[PDB]
Amino acid sequence: SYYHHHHHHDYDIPTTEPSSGELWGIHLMPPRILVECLLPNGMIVTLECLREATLITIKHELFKEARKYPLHQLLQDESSYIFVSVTQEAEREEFFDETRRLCDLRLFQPFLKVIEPVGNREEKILNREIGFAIGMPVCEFDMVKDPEVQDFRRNILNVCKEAVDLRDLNSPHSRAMYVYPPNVESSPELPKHIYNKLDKGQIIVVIWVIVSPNNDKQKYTLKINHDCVPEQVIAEAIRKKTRSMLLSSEQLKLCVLEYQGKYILKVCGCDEYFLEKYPLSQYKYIRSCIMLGRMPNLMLMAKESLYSQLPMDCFTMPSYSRETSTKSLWVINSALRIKILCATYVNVNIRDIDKIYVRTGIYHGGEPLCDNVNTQRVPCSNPRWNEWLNYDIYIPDLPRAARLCLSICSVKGRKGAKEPLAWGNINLFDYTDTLVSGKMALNLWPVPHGLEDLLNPIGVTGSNPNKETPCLELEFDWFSSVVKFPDMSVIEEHANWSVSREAGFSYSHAGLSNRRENDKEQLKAISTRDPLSEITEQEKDFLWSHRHYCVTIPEILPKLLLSVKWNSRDEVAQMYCLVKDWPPIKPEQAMELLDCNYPDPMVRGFAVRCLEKYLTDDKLSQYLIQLVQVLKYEQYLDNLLVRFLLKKALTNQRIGHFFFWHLKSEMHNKTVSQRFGLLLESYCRACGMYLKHLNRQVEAMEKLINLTDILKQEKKDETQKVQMKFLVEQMRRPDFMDALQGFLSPLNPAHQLGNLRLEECRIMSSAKRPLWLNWENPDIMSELLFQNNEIIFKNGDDLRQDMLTLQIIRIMENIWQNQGLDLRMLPYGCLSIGDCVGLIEVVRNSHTIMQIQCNSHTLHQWLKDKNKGEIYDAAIDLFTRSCAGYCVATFILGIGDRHNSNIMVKDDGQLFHIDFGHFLDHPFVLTQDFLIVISKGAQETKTREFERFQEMCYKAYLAIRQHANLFINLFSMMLGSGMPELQSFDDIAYIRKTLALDKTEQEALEYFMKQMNDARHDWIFHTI
Amino acid sequence: SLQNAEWYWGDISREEVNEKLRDTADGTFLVRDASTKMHGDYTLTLRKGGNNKLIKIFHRDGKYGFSDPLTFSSVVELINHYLAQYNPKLDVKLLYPVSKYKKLHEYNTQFQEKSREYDRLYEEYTRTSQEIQMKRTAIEAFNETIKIFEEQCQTQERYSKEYIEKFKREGNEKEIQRIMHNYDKLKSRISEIIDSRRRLEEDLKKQAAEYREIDKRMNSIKPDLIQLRKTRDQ
Repeated sequence: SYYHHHHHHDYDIPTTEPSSGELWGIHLMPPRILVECLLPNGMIVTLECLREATLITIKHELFKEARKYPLHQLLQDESSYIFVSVTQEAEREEFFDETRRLCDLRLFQPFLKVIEPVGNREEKILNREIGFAIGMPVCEFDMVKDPEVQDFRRNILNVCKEAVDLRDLNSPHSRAMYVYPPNVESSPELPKHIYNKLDKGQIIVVIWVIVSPNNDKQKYTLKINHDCVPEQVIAEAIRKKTRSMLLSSEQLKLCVLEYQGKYILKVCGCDEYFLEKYPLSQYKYIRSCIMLGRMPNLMLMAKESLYSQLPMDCFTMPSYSRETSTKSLWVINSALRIKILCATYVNVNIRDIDKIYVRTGIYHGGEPLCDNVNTQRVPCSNPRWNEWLNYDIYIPDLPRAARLCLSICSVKGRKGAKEPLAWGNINLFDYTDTLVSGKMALNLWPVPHGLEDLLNPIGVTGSNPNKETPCLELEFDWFSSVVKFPDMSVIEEHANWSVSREAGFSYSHAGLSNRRENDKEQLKAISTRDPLSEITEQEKDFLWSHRHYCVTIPEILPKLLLSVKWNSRDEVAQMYCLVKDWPPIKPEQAMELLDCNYPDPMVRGFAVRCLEKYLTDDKLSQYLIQLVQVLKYEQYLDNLLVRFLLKKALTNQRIGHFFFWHLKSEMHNKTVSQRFGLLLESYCRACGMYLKHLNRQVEAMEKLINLTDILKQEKKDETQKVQMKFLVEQMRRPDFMDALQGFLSPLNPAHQLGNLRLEECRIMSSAKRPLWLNWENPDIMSELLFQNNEIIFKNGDDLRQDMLTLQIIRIMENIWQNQGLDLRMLPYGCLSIGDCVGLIEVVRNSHTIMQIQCNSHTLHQWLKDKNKGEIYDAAIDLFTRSCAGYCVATFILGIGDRHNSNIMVKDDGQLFHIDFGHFLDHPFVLTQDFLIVISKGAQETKTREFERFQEMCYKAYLAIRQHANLFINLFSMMLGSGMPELQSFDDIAYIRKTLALDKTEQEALEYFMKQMNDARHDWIFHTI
Repeated sequence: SLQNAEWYWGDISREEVNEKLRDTADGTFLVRDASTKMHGDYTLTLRKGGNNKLIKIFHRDGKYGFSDPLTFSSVVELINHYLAQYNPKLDVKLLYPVSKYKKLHEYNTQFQEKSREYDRLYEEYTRTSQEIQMKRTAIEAFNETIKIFEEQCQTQERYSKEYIEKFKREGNEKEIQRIMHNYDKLKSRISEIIDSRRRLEEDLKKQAAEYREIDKRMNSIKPDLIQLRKTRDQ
């Protein structure tokens, strides 16, 4: 994190009492190349350039050496031209910035065309930056010809204008508030066990100031009540230099007032600023300093010297800014019936004719009708059916979100005597609320690994972008006219009416419709269940009955919603109306409503409001992975949730940064490449001069991807030493020195990376070749007061699972600390940037248990080294505390693979698991080693201390259990990313077991115990 | 027949019945052991409408049923009536039951090694797809390169056709012949680029074809995989 989670065990107050490659094919161009230059005089002069050559200097050389060829008077000075070539994204590119190195242009073949700036838009054409950042040239969009895409691009700027306006509104302060959000917890209240590190109620907080034209430091130590705004913290610093024997005190009291708001505090060592009236201890730095035995070190600094470096002013609307006859849907008489025509091909071997048919189904997550295959009749060759398929549903009863799912597929039964391919999904409704009709050709997707479920309605809706694929041609009914979903006006009418119909009560032979309710409505007991609980037919109906009573308990909504007969136009209209003015619910509850059980525009629209109002920028920054994950189930490009996210992300740069990486990391992923590509564009167009930093992180990550691509693969499977020879050489090269020095850490943009420590970066020893890089912190107040910077660039392991686990642990920890007491986890930094490409933060000063050996007791002796005598007691306080957290969490999340080279111990005494990857199911930990460190040395488990350890674990387990839901939902939202451990609710079931859930509280505490004082017991492998 | 029939599975939980009922006719059923227990509760899972419906069988004092007036008491007697009566939205009866049917070392080791190759074929499959798409996008870059050099010819006939005559008379020709050399390489150079693309084209068409084969075998392993998996647990 800040200080590398290194506790100073001493602070009882009293101090004074695709793929990369530069050039197609070749991973690395030779030290020198022949680049052919095609001149406007018409002549190819072939020019010999070193690869690092800048374009300014290639131009020079080209023009010098061109006047040695014919037609040379037929020239134009030199700087009139600007190179153009073809990049390996198959596009022609004007190379306006002529600092760009030859090795850096993503050229295809070494040639450059010389032309003239026709287009004359040096400015707008430098939205080549927008394409770079996104990775995908901006204008694969300009040539799309789908009205939804072109619409989105236009309509989404409303948000960009609005957001860019909000930023400048309140001129200079809001700009800084945006570029530098306050990094702040969401409750100002301090948990009592922190209060008791400042048992006075207050904290010592050094406040440095830079004085020399070449920096000179003054201290002023200062002491103040934890809960004191920075405004006031600046004051007490004034009243300390200013204090004087000539200065009376209303003389000082005034002029404090008068200078209090002309300064600004800043965390020393990184780019974090205290720009808001927040309780000093509410800032993560501060609370984190209390927590590690640390003296806050702030930097006083004049507001006006910060505001001078904030140049984002410009936002430009881009070049792409510039009624028939309808029947209201339910006028339509008689059932839906879709015509299946013919697939063009299919990859079956034909010497195996379990023949071929199209399975189909109308759906709303789970289907709203009996679903039906067409006759097997066709024996491939020319897969054709020509048949209409009859689905039993009135067209009037089609829900808004209703869509059709189909596949081509095969199964079995054929052994003995008893009784797949490619799937595709389609929105029965336009984004314009039209119900589709006519010719539809659908390119289908490949079946994803594992899922042999025959119909896959969780896969996206859309035709396959790749048209070299089996393609199923379709026909929907066409009525007299264009058929639209009815206006919201109309629906609310029908709702009203068919409840005024309801007061025709007459017992009847049914149970769903029935409406008082006695004391035995106590089925507020169901409101309390977790969202995977499973709701019985009896219960589903009980709910639709006492629906109008439900308003008095808002949080039933998810369950009531899963009880609506989503194929009843009556019931849905009535539901629509309840959702209309439903008391809003806690953000952690609304989120659920954005998974794929709740697809209905009205419902999801509601969640987005509950978020707009209640969810704080903190909590956003936290559950962001899910929110970005969950756009994938929005039916259309332009929806409420994007307009939300995107607005937030242009409004708070710290969100922005990750909003962007989380989207960029899946750009390789074709099912989602354009929705994300589209999203990413609007964001860069509107993000101000941050794009320039992002571009630098991208520039750098590519160099990194490429370098590792040679370290495995492109031979370089030489002696470890040889490989290192290459790395060292290659880093020294000037293209690389530029690319990889002085840019913001993707793990934390507040973390400036300066120049490399070349003699500290090395290739780790894994099959995949993980580059361990060290940068200087170029902050003035860096090395004392803070740190030097280590990250792992790892190219091969898919880091998403680790990412999510580390998210969940943070949250877990977050819960245990706010409940009071107090198990310290180490949610180290992890960020997925690409197709299995990622960055991991080095937690400096940790070693694997399986290093510490090179003793069964001497793990406890290693701990009594590093921690001397008195300090030593808190190392057991720490080790014991962290072991619990990971015992409890490791158990709940179900992590096997728990061997001593996966668990690390840090010098201060802290424990923390690393390298997760493998999820839930796909016993417990407790080796003697650990069990020896708890119970300071002894061998006798029945110890005074081990008893306490049990209370922590009991208290903790149950804390998570109370907070089941958040966790069930956090996992729930994940089901649409390529992650191969979370594809079904089936998969999530694991943690529903591990937290007992189905049993009582008292029962679950008993079961966990039935898990705790168990486990018991060469060490690299295991034997006898 | 009492606490131990065809459809009584008990020992299983929500996830297992979910997959056993997969794609079956309106009426496929079994009974289960419910979550919270008063010394015992039971759950019937009926097939209707394309979905699994959970129905709670109650106890209370010592008679069974679905709702308020609990009559049929012996667990089995309740299923023996069957669902028409209790609500009309469940009109279908209980058609399909479910029921049950390292010694078997040998008839599983095929599931090990045929699945060996399906986790090896999905690989060949994934890699080829990316790899093909690369070749597709490289071809795109080729034509585009080709279109530049071609346009360089245009930029040369014009510009040198009105000088293949001016230099012809200037008293000093001879320069015009060291110009043709450049045209000779230009047209020589384009031909190479055209071949380079061609060779890639007839590498894609044969890379593409290869992919169809990797698929063909996969769709033919797939169904044989499901049968062993099912000759195993049952």
